[PDB]
Amino acid sequence: VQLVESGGGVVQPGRSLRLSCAASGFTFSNYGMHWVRQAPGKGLEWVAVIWYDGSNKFYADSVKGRFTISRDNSKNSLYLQMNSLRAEDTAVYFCARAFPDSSSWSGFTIDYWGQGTLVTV
Amino acid sequence: QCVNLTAIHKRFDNPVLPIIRGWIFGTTLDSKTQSLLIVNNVVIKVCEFQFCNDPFLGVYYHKNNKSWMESEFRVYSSAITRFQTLLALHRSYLTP
Amino acid sequence: YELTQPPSVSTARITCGGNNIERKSVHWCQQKPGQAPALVVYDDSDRPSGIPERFSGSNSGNTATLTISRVEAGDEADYYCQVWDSGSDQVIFGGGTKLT
Ligand SMILES: *[C@@H]1O[C@H](CO[C@@H]2O[C@@H](C)[C@@H](O)[C@@H](O)[C@@H]2O)[C@@H](O[C@@H]2O[C@H](CO)[C@@H](O)[C@H](O)[C@H]2NC(C)=O)[C@H](O)[C@H]1NC(C)=O
Ligand SMILES: *[C@@H]1O[C@H](CO[C@@H]2O[C@@H](C)[C@@H](O)[C@@H](O)[C@@H]2O)[C@@H](O)[C@H](O)[C@H]1NC(C)=O
Repeated sequence: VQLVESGGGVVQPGRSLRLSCAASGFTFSNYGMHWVRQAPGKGLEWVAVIWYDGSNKFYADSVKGRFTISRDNSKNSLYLQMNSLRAEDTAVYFCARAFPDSSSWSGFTIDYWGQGTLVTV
Repeated sequence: QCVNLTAIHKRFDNPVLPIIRGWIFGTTLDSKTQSLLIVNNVVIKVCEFQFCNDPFLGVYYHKNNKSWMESEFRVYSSAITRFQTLLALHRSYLTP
Repeated sequence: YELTQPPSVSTARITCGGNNIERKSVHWCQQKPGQAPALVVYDDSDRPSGIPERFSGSNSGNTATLTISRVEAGDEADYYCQVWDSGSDQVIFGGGTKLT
């Protein structure tokens, strides 16, 4: 089980950036996926989760309406489209494999993390 | 608080008509009209409800405790010609 | 919903406070400097394969705890407390507790 992020880099405020994550070692289409970001000197902040079938997309309050999470099961890949980036969005972005949360109907925790890619705005 | 699901034929199809907890009755079934919500656990309300496309009550065992069942009221985001049934759905009823 | 946990801890015990946190499942992940986080504990006290029996925990009342017995220098990492908030469908993370 491995996850590889790419598509990071340096952008200016107001411009967009698309990130992607390649999944292998497991059946991608059977698991939900998360994006999590970590600003330098800060703790982990959750960005979004997508269900294995791509039917349900949930976002953190701070990115809702700007970021879009999507998956392509055929290509075993996860995408995150970030529009209208701001200086506050500077962080290392990770993709991760979801794991069922026993205290919720369809809640998730995070099992496998990728190495992450740095995005500077 | 809405979740896309589209009785359990795994395929799910629970259409609006002209294991079961209740029913939704109304017209447009959205915030523009008063709708009637009946749910057993009975709670009966008439409000300016904004219903989900796939309204249901999620059912799970709290931390896998078979003696302690809990549910998520995934019916509407806010608070008669058409109606639909509100089902009690275990996550395992929808997954492969 | 938010979690509250101390900046650092010198058996090491990392506390994670919340509002009736007992009703929520608490999960813990360990992040070493220069490395991605990894799951250590899930569903309060369960461990994934590869995690030493030294890692245990509990969840009661308004607090949850990650307990690490026989603490090693190799455990000097940032441990994060997280839950799923079914009220808003978000993953909630705490500040993160560093071990020394
Ligand atoms: C629930 O689904 C709606 C509708 O999305 C469509 O059906 C889905 C099953 C999937 O096939 C989507 O790709 C389809 O577009 C979601 O509402 C849409 O949200 C997107 C933003 O992600 C927006 O651009 C569309 O205009 C919205 N469409 C409508 C009719 O509102 C809704 O967000 C989904 N709910 C969750 C939690 O994911
Ligand atoms: C499983 O649940 C049992 C029942 O708990 C009580 O009833 C449930 C419905 C809730 O209202 C709860 O707050 C009540 O305390 C417990 O007695 C039992 O110890 C639990 N077992 C485990 C392993 O959690």
